[PDB]
Amino acid sequence: IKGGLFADIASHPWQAAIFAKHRRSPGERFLCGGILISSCWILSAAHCFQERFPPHHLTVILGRTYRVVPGEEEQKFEVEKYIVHKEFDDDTYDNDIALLQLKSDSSRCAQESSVVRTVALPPADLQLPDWTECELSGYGKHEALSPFYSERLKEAHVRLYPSSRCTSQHLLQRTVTDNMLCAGDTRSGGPQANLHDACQGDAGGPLVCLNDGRMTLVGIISWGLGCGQKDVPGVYTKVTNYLDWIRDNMR
Amino acid sequence: VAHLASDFGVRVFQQVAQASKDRNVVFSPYGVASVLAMLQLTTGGETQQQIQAAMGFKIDDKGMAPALRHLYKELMGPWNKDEISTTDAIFVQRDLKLVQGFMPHFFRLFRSTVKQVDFSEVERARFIINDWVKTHTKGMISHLLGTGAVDQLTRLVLVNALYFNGQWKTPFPDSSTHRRLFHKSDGSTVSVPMMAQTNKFNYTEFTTPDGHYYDILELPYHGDTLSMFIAAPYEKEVPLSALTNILSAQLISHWKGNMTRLPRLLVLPKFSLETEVDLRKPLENLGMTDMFRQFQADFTSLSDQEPLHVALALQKVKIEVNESGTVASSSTAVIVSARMAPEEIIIDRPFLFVVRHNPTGTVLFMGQVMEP
Repeated sequence: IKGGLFADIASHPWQAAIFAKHRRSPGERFLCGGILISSCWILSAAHCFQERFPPHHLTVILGRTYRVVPGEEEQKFEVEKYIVHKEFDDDTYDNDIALLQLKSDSSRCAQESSVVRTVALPPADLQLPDWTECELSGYGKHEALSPFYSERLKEAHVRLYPSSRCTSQHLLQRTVTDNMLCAGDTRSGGPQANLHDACQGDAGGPLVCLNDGRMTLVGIISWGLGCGQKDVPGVYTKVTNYLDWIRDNMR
Repeated sequence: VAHLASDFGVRVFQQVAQASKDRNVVFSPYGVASVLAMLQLTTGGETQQQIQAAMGFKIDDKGMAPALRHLYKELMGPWNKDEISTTDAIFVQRDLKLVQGFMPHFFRLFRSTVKQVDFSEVERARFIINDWVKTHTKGMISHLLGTGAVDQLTRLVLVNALYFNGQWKTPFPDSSTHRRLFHKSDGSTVSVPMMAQTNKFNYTEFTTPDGHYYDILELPYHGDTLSMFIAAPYEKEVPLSALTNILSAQLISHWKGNMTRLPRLLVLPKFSLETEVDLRKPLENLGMTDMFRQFQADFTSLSDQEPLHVALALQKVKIEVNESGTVASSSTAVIVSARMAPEEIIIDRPFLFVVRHNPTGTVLFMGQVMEP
């Protein structure tokens, strides 16, 4: 998360961390953000899994403020299985969405608390007013060049760019589809100018906006020409285009 | 066919490698072999049979000359954006009596000629030579210190030079180039500039027979025609000349075989290397003693009038790694793009590299990067 400020997981209780076990060494390294939408499921980005780990390599961590300190009330899961979208494009990042099912015994995996809770999926008839402000969360880098990822969860605030401003014209010649969604910081740039944006390691995390007074998942962090540039928005997966899919991939 | 020449030239590289301690070497295994094969025609009896031994073929045998020609053909170059530049040149005395029917036969195989200068008048044997190179290497190589040793009794002298610059299939954004602590072999540490890019790269992990692991990694040049292969050891105490002296043309092919295309954050140091080599010892290490000896050198196929020996033989190479030519972010290239956290791959240890002509597997360049 470029710009914004550090956070508490309790302010973003659907944020999850995804870890992948190393390949020579013992132990996991931080991979991606994730979003708890049902007790036993989490959304994330497809491209997090381009390197197709078997599930057992993956661990999900709900309810944790620091990316590497265990949280006291956190909830840690072995992945049972994961479903990358069949038509995820690994070059345009079209259809960038995945589904991780949490491995548990009892059809009841994570459970609600002051730090772990599911975020509402948007209604299909959702069209939000342009430049609506939304938030986002991540353990990712603070700036594109930072050696390390965040030591702690951050939050950010951005505004949904209108369609006309989400073509590749405004993204340095890069394919943008009806499945993608750009939000960004529409304040004046400097520098200094700490424009709120997500960064390396935030992909898979949520972009949550108010609607009906109800925090509702609108996008999934995906790509950008990051992080935090010259009125160059951050691109997201339009979650509404995938409501049937999501349904149809929980059976 | 072309693996033979490359592998020979690798052997040539090994010899210099072991002599050059922990120092920056760069070298052309093609370059060396493309002139030795030439000089092969111009030799006799055991002097020849010496260099054919080392190389493993007779340029004289069928199809063998055509091959090299046709290789050279490709290198220059409709796709080669003034990126490479070769030259191979042998010089001899102006007024001399060469055998009848040779210098034409020689043109026939190589299509070049053997260059005739006046060594007696030394001042502009030197120029002439340093400006043969100058012309054919697009000025990127001009001087050549080793020509100092040219005197008037100096009568037969051999030169090879190449200047290579990148032009990546996927260039690094200039924006993202930062200074970074490289660690040298001894222990020390230098703040070198290192370009970074988070893309998808062909990688594989290789181990030598002796439990030494390296990260092998392929960074292709535009159209995938040339690739550079970087090869750096896991932990820093591992000697390069552990790999370097089992390096081979079908070793490289072995790497591309095991490669899978994986998303990684690559961090890699810019560098610019220029090595001039005196080939005598290296070539003599391989058992090529006759050519440099006044009494024993057999050059009768071109000679007739005697003696005639190689006083001097040299290679001057220059490779440049950055992102192609001033170009820089079009902006096409950019630092992160898609926002997952990926496995880093950092190159802060000394390593080595190879540049390749993927269609033919011909090994064009080589080197140890001990320090930028």
